[PDB]
Amino acid sequence: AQLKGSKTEENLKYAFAGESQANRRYLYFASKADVEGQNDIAALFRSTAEGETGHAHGHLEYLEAVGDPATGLPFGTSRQNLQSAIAGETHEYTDMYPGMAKTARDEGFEEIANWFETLAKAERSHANRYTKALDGLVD
Amino acid sequence: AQLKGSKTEENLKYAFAGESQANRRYLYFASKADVEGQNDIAALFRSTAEGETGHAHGHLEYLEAVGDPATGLPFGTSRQNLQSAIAGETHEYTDMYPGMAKTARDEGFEEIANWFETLAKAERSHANRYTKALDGLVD
Ligand SMILES: [Fe+3]
Ligand SMILES: [Fe+3]
Ligand SMILES: [Fe+3]
Ligand SMILES: [Fe+3]
Repeated sequence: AQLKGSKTEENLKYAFAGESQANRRYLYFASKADVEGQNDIAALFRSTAEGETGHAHGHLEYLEAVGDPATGLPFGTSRQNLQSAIAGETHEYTDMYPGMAKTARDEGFEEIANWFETLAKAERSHANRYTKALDGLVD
Repeated sequence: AQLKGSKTEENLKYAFAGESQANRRYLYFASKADVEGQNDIAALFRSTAEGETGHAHGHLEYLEAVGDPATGLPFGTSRQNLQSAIAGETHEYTDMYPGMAKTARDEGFEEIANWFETLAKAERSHANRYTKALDGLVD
């Protein structure tokens, strides 16, 4: 059985997305506990978040055989990782965030539209900086 | 204009998932660069990952108006955050990971199936620990 094209590949991608979101959510929850003074709860959310990091890393290790869950491109070496990062960032600043900004404007969410435009600009900066790093990579 | 039910709500949920995965991916790429000896590349992946943390944070702040992207439940206070964490974890250990392990075993991925069962047990641990924290919460 080959993993590529299987239902298990799809489950690995979905589980990777869920573990990734769980780490971000739990760190957000930790910050809210911090401000409240619930320092024991904050520490618990932070420790659980590290568990989700280990889970996500494991899912990615299996995905190395089929490709980056964000781009479909190969990953592993620093050259491949930079190539995939550039591809994904380029999609985000040429397509994803500008399109979301337009929709938010159209629906009347002007501040959220401005947020999406800020992020389009930020991802363009990330893409350009990775491209410079790839140009200088000695491997 | 109300965010709930809009295309912009869906876009924020999708962007939150993507930024969360970008941080996890970039930290994975940094760990590969670490081992290779590409320390400048590793530092760049880690710095960019902190950018993605800021983006995911901001997406979550807008989603507070409509609910946790993983559960639909309200979030903000420690009591709300713990209830949402418990709900998400309970689904992972009762439904998601056991179902993924079965599909993996059927398709002949025995190691991946065992991985999914390890994570079902881990998420049950997380769920029970959050339940005990919520029972002791003094707010
Ligand atoms: Fe997990
Ligand atoms: Fe970026
Ligand atoms: Fe970002
Ligand atoms: Fe968990």
